[PDB]
Amino acid sequence: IIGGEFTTIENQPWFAAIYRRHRGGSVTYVCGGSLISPCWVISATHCFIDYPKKEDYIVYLGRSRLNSNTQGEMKFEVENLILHKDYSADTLAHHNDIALLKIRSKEGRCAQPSRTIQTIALPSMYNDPQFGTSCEITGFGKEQSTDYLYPEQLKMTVVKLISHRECQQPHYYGSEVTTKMLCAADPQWKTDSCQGDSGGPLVCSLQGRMTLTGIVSWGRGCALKDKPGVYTRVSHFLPWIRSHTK
Repeated sequence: IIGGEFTTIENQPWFAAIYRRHRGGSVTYVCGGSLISPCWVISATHCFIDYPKKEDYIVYLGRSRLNSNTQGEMKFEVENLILHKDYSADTLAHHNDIALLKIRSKEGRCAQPSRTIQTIALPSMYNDPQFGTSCEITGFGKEQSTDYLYPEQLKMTVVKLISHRECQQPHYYGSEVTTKMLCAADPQWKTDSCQGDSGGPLVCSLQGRMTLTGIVSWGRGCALKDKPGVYTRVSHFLPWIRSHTK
């Protein structure tokens, strides 16, 4: 997250921190995700496509920090890693950048709600906030494009939803952006998602309910003028989510 503010997991208790274990056994951060039901985390396919094997991954819930443990955190293996069969990648503009991880602990259990672990509601079909609405994004991604390290402390920021018509302008993203994607950015371009934020939540309050409107997907650099963050438009994938979570 470029700009924005530090946070703890209490302020985004559905945030899932996804890591991968290497041959060698080193564990490194991969991507963010969101808990949509006790057994299911939603994320982005591009996070996983290079390494599509479920044994490779570990999911934490209730975790506020990247490389240290948070009190009360839960650790999960990935029982099933479901990638969207219509995924594709452009130079960068991934289509259908959505993935599902069925989580279960070593003791064969799913998530147990607590002060630090909660689910996020899905939107109703094709029901998004109007353009200009302020929404929030959360992640452990870079704080500056030039950074080598990821922040040790979770971050969040606010971005405003951009209309498809605005985002499809050639000086924005042209044909790279589809109606199944959502653009969001700061009016000053001063804050944004960045590398390592992929798969994480874009959350909007829609009719008084906190809602998983988007999933961090792609962008041309970070916090650059005319170059918004791009998000998988969750309200366009409900049948896919519903079939695959059974």
